Amino acid sequence: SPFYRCQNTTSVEKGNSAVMGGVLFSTGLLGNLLALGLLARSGLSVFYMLVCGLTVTDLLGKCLLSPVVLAAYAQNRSLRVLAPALDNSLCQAFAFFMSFFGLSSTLQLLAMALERWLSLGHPFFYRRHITLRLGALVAPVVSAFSLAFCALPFMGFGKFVQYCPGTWCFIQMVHEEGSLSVLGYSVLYSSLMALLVLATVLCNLGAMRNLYAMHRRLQADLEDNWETLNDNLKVIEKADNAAQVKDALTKMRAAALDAQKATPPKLEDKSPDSPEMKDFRHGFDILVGQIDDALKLANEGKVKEAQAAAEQLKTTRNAYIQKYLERARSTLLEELDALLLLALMTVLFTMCSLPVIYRAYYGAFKDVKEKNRTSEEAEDLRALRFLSVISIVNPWIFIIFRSPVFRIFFHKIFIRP
Amino acid sequence: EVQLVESGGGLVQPGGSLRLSCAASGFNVVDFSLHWVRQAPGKGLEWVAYISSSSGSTSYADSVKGRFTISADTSKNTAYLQMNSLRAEDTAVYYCARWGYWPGEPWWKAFDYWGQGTLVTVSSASTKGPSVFPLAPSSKSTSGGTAALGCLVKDYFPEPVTVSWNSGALTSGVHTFPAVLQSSGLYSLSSVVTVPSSSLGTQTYICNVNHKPSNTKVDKKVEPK
Amino acid sequence: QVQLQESGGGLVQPGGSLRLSCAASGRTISRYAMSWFRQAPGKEREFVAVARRSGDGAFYADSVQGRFTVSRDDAKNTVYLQMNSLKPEDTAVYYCAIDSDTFYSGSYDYWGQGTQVTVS
Amino acid sequence: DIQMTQSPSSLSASVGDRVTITCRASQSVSSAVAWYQQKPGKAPKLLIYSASSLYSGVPSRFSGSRSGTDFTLTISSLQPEDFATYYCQQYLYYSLVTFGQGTKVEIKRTVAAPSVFIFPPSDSQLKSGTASVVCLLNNFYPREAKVQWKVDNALQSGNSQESVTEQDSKDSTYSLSSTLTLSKADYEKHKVYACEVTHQGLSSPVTKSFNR
Ligand SMILES: Cc1cc(OC[C@@H]2CN(C)c3ccccc3O2)cc(C)c1C(=O)Nc1ccc(Cl)c(C2(C(=O)O)CC2)c1
Ligand SMILES: *[C@@H]1O[C@H](CO)[C@@H](O)[C@H](O)[C@H]1NC(C)=O
Repeated sequence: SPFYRCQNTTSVEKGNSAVMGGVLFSTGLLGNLLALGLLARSGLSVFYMLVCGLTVTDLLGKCLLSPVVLAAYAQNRSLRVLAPALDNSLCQAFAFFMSFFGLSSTLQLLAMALERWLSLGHPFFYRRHITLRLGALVAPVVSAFSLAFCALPFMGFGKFVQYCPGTWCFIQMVHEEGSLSVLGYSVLYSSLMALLVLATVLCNLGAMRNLYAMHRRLQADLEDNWETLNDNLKVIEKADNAAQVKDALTKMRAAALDAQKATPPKLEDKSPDSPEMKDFRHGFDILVGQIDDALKLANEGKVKEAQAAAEQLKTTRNAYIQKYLERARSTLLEELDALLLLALMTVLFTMCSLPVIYRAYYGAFKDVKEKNRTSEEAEDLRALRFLSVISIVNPWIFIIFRSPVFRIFFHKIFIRP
Repeated sequence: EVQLVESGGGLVQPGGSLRLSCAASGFNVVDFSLHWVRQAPGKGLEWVAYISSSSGSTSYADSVKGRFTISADTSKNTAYLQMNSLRAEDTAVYYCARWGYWPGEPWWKAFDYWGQGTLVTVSSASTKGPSVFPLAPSSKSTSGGTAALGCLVKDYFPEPVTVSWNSGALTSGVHTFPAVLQSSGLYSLSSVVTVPSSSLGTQTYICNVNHKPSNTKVDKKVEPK
Repeated sequence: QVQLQESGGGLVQPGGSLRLSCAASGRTISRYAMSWFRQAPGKEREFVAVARRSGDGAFYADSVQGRFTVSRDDAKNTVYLQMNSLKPEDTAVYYCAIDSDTFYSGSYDYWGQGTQVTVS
Repeated sequence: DIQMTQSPSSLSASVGDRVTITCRASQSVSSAVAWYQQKPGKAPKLLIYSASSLYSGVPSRFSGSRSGTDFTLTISSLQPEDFATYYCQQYLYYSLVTFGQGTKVEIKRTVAAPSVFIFPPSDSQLKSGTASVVCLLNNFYPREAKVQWKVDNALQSGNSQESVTEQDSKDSTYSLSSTLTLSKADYEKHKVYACEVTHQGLSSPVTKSFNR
């Protein structure tokens, strides 16, 4: 009484769903091709080289595996009888390539998340020895490692079995009456997948906390002191008598000194001797000198030059210390966009792979007894279907994240919260 | 080689006038702002006035403004504070200090150099001689083998007054208390000492008081009663 | 007005430690000062230790500085006299007093009852 | 008018203690705060000049910190030459300079109870037309001691001038003198005078009286 009825089945009878496979493969192909057109041509970081590698790996997965399932389902035959020149080799190759692509894609996503976390958190280590060579030599290394790793059943540590209705093939997990060389590969594969997913989630969380720290540091010093300066200039320009002028000027002077103590998000690695900080400090010094001469002229002696001095101060403020503020804000928004793209990709990958791990651990050593006929094959097919359908959704995320009007509305949406 | 030396402080009647001069050394007064500070006897510090000669800028404290004036002579390298309506609250020690100009570190260090100060006292009183009285111990009630003995000096002006015991022989267990300004405008002081009760009644004790401005020297003998 | 309690006073061997607790049943000890006082059968009361307001410090006598210690608890507003390395001349009746002046002028008005400390 | 509040006022410590003094500003002066040290009969000296910066020549055991318009001066291990008075200053403009009130540090020792003496007026002073009675408190610690003067019941309306010496160099104790001076005729109204001295190291107040 073998667990799988359809292990030796040589024919297929089902509900003509080959056209559905055709339309899904067509949608995936057009999504991949439009995504590879859009940014890689019009738009043109180390993030985007990794994204490009991910898209091309996914495209080569779709162009290779969906044709075989569609052809077997269309010729009205099982996967052992679809091609007469090779009966078992088709099943072995199908399962081998499915597992290999599934592992390599997850390794690439983990590398993406780890690189972004390191870049956002620790800038000195990131700048020291991470460049476009690293972002260009990720996919060959991880793909070679996964292709070397997924060859154990061809060596003697696992088994590939055809799943009912005979149109799919995958590693066997529900074991014999009892064995030691069939538990090993299944649990090792699922353990690796779980560890990769956990590491990816942790890296995402760390990067988010570092970006929050950056936002708070920007929002305190420069931005609140700028608001104070604007309010003090307004209250000077709308005032009568020379009593409150001294108090407003002193509040403005204190705010200017505190703001001069601040640090922009960029050109912060080298605080001294940087021209981008030196002219910042020079502009604040000029503003403080103007405040000092206004105080001397209109406060030690009574005269109404304070309004003209305030107008001159506003004119020299609105000239060449707005560029730093605007550059800082723009940098923060582009960082937030990169993190959102990572978050969506991570959510998809973590969701659509846990059924496989759960099924592998459920069929192994957690079985006093299992109802076997109508309750395990229909459950086994779903995990394979989800692991396959990861491929369709991947490039459409990038298309929507770089759409003409859709991404514009999206960016207008998520900035507010 | 940087110093600040003041002069011109002394005793003046209330409503009088006095000119205090601060003479900077080792640096140019044109390139530095300078300020006046004062401290009352047994109190804290207080800012008074400010001049910057390069910009021609001048400011005063709330009480000083309208009564005192400040000027600067660059060739003479000297700042002047002219004091015109002096009251009893002006009795203090006066200091002249410097401050640098923005921008740079010179502005950030506030008062890196002061002067030694000059004492200004305002009082309408003349020189007087002190009077001396004894404080006799009683051997009947000085139990425990210790007795106390001293003398009182009263009604002198101005400061100071020197008190000695046995022409400087008694220097152990002797306490002299600081002078106290009386309501009459003069001062009082006391001196005490402790002796073993066995030696009381066998040795005489002398306290000597000296006042320089009035040229007075008094010796008083204290005996048990 | 106040009601003071002294906890402790059992028979203890020479050289052994002991702890006395002075507890005011309510009111406030936050802004006051607490004092401990000896009394021998044949002598008069002597100063032992005082605890002032928090952050200022505590003071001891000249025959007390090495051994005894005073601790304060504002949660239950009690004070603790922990004594170590006792000798048979330390036996006496101990009393606890409250200083009523916030300017640290000695003015003790409440005394309690005290406890007997005996050393064999 | 920006104000500065300094805490505490009197501090008692020992050599090797860790000392902390706090100054607080009414508004934000950024980091424009200075600290000064003064000894009796001398001009003030600068220690810290930007709430965290050490002036040249000052030893490194002096530290200063700023947090939210709260400024702290710290001495890690006190030394015998640090017994002086300390001030905090804010400086914002040339006309905006404000000082603190000061904090004096002294030496800690064990409690001693005062010895009380009283002296009647001399016969020669009675000829002049005044009578002065002096009460002496000797060799007590801590400094907080109280003297109550009375003739028959709580005569404290009469003027009684008190003077306190500095801390003694030998045993670090204190002496205090209280003088009560009246006219000659007012000296002849009654016959008994008394002092009542109270101190923290004393079970009951000490009274010393004399009769005419
Ligand atoms: C086989 C297949 C493979 C594939 O990706 C190739 C590789 C391998 N993997 C798993 C992978 C993982 C991650 C990244 C890249 C990857 O690249 C993609 C698709 C869409 C399909 C597919 O055809 N799936 C399918 C989905 C739903 C249905 Cl209903 C059906 C039908 C049925 O009867 O089951 C109707 C035919 C088929
Ligand atoms: C499939 O064929 C193999 C080889 O003969 C046999 O061991 C196995 O039991 C068969 N399984 C089924 C379900 O018929």
